[PDB]
Amino acid sequence: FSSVEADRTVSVAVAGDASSALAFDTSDSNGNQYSDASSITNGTLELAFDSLGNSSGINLGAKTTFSPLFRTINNGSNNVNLSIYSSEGTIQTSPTILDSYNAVIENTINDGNGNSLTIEYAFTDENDNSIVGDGTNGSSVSLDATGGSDPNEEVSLVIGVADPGSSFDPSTTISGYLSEVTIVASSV
Amino acid sequence: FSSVEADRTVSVAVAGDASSALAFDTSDSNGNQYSDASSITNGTLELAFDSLGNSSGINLGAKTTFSPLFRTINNGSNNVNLSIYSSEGTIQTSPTILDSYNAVIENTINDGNGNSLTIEYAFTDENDNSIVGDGTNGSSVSLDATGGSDPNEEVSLVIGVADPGSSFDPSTTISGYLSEVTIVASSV
Amino acid sequence: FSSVEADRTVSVAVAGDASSALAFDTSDSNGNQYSDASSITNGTLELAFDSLGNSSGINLGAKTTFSPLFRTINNGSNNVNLSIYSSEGTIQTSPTILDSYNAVIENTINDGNGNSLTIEYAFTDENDNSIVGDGTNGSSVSLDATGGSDPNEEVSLVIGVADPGSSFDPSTTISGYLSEVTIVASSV
Repeated sequence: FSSVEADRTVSVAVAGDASSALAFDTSDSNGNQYSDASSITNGTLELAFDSLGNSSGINLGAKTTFSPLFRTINNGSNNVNLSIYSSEGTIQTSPTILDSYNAVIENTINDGNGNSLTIEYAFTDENDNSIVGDGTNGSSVSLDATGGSDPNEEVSLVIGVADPGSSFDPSTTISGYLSEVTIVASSV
Repeated sequence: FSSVEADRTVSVAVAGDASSALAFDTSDSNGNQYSDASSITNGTLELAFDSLGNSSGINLGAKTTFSPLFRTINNGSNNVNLSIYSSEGTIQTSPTILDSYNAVIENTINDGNGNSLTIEYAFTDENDNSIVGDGTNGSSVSLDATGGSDPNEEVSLVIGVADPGSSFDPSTTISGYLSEVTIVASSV
Repeated sequence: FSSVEADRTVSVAVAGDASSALAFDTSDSNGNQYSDASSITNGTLELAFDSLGNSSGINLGAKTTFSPLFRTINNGSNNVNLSIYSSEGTIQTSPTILDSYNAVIENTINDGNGNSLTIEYAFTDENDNSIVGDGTNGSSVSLDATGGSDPNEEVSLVIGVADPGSSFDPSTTISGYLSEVTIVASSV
C-alpha cells in the first residue's frame, strides 16, 4: 500500500565439481577412475578425446567406442530428464556412419586443399540409449529428485568417423572440432 | 485556536507471513506447493539457494533457471508496480552471462588468491519479463488494489554464473555473496 | 463596589468534524478520497491500519510508508504551529529504523514467551519534517488561520518496523500497541 518492503534475505553458494545441483564425479570408491578420457573438473568439466598420447587422437575410418565415461549426479527439487544437445554442433537423426543408434550429434570439416570429412557422436547411457538432448524430439533419460533412492547415470560415448579414400587427407591443417557440449536436466 | 485537541485514537497490528498490506506466500492448493527454493518465512522471508540437500549451491559456468518461486499478494487500495532490486549488489543492463533478459542484479566475488568471478540474477515474473526494481528505468509489473479481482502475480527467477578460465577456484575462501533483496510496490 | 453585576451571556457551539476551530477532512469534489487509512471521523477521528482488509496489519522489517493521509483545517484567528506528540508513546531522536528522518514516535512490544519488537512512526507534510510534537525541541510546522490565503496543510505518515530474526514471533499474543496520538495547534 504505497510503500516499500525490505524484509528479504538470501544466501548463495557455488560448487563446481561434486556438490552442485547437477554434478559429475568420474571416479569410484576403492576402485578406479571410470576413465581418463574425461578428467576431474578444474572447475569446468572437460573432454580430452582429441589427444591421448602414443596416439594422435581418434583413429580414422572406423568406430571408436568409449567406456562408461563420466557419471552424473542430480539433487534438484524435481525429477529431471537429463539430455545433451551440443549447441555448437548440429542434431542429426538416422545416422550416416553410426547407423545403429536413433539420433546423434553431427560435425564435419575439411582439409583446406581437401574437402568434407564426416564425424559423428552419440552418448549411450544405460541400455545403449543415445542421449542426444532436447529438440523436435531429442532424447532423454529419467532421474530422481533431491534425495530419492537411485540416480542411474553413467553416460557412455561412441565416436564415429568416415573413411574417405580421396578428397581428403590426414596431413596438415584440420579446422576446429566441436566444443561446448551443453547439458540439460529440465523438468518433466 | 490557542488550544490543544486530543481528538485521536489509533489501532495497529503486525503480521509477517500471509496476511498484510503486501504478503508473500506459498498456498497453492490441495495438491502441491511452490518448490523448496524459498521456505515459509520465519517472520522474514528467506531465499535458500545456499544448499539443496546433497548439493552445496550452484553450478559454475552454467545457467541455473528456477521454478516459479515465491508468490506476491497485494491488499492496498492502489494498483502498484511491484519491483525487486538488491541494495547490496548493483543494477546492470545487457547482461554478460544472461544476455537474453534486459537487465539483472549484478554481483561479483573473488577467491582471495584468485581474482574476479562474475554472476548475475534475474527475476522474471509471470511472463519471463525481468523485474529488476526501480532505477533510472528499472523494471516492474502491474497489480490489483485492495481485493480487486486478480492479483495475478508470481515471481520466477534465473541465476547465471560465469565460467572460471584460470583465474579462480572453488577451493578455499569465497567472499560474501548478495543479501537484502529489497522490494518496492509503490503507487503508479 | 460592595455589589455584584451579572451582564453575561455568550453561546457555545460544538461540532466534531468540520465547523470546529481546528478540523480534519479526507475528500474533495469530483475526485478521490485521499485514502481509507483514516476514515471520516465518527465524532472522533481514528487511524485504522489494523483492519486494512485481506490483511492483519503491517509488514515486519519494512519501511511501511503511507499516503498523504488527513488534511488539517482551521477557522480560528492566529497562525499556529501544528505538531503530534503522542502522549501514550515516547519521543525519540535519530531514529533507529527510519534513520533518515529527524525525530519519531517510538513504541515497543513483546511476545510473552519472547521479547522486544521495535516499531517507529513519523509524519511528513510540507518539508517532510517529522511534525512530531512539542518537547525539548519537538518538531512543528506553521499553519494559517481565519483564511487569509489557506492553511496549505496535509499530514502524511510513515511507519517503520524492525526485523528481529529471533526473540520474537508473530504467533500468539502481541501486547497492546499505541493509542491516543494527541494533536497540538498552539500559538506562536
